[PDB]
Amino acid sequence: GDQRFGDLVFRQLAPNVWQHTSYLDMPGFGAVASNGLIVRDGGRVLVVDTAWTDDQTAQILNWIKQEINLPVALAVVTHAHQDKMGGMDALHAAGIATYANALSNQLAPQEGMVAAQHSLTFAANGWVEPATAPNFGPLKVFYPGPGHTSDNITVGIDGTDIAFGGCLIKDSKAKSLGNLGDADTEHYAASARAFGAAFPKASMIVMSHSAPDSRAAITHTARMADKLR
Ligand SMILES: O=c1cc(CP(=O)(O)O)c2cc3c(cc2o1)OCO3
Ligand SMILES: [Zn+2]
Ligand SMILES: [Zn+2]
Repeated sequence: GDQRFGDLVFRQLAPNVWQHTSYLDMPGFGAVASNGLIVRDGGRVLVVDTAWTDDQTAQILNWIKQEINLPVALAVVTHAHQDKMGGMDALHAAGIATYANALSNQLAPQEGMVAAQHSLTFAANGWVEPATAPNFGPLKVFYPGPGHTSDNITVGIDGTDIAFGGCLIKDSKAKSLGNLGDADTEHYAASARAFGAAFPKASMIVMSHSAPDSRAAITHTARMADKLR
């Protein structure tokens, strides 16, 4: 059940979880879809990733207003590329508290991104330091190691079977690992496996550029990344 809302697509994944999808014409690659998440936690809404642009991200907020009609308490963005952070200004214009890996905020200006307002830091084992992610409700934030980028982070949704790999994970039939321009090729495979081990009960793996898949997306992405070293 895809719902077309202007130029964006929304798909319900669970009673309190929806996937948002936006598109950007990349010259040389066609119109590239990017996915994020919208989660209702009681009387508030939590967002994972912006759309590619401010205008598209404002449209996500419009869809939330019409379809959920609860305040958006926070957004967390999963690395400093345009598909995930390109709409930061729209979140700030709306008064929404924003969070990203400290490293994503450090990298944002040179990537042409606007930094989030708050920085997440991570324990040695990858789990977010909880003091830096206050009021995250069911969102469980995990840094799996460098992969698609050095700053990529991932998010599980407690109380569901869903985990979000962002651009780290590709679907079980993907031919390649996509844009490796900022990737850590040596560590990618281990980081993909660490994501899987952090969320062992997640049977629905959501990712940036493909429809949700089974855990075969993780095993396949890791096996593909094995070839990178
Ligand atoms: O420089 C880039 C950056 C991105 C965004 P990201 O996905 O790496 O976060 C990008 C995305 C694409 C692509 C090429 C790309 O080139 O082709 C299919 O999707
Ligand atoms: Zn990226
Ligand atoms: Zn991507």
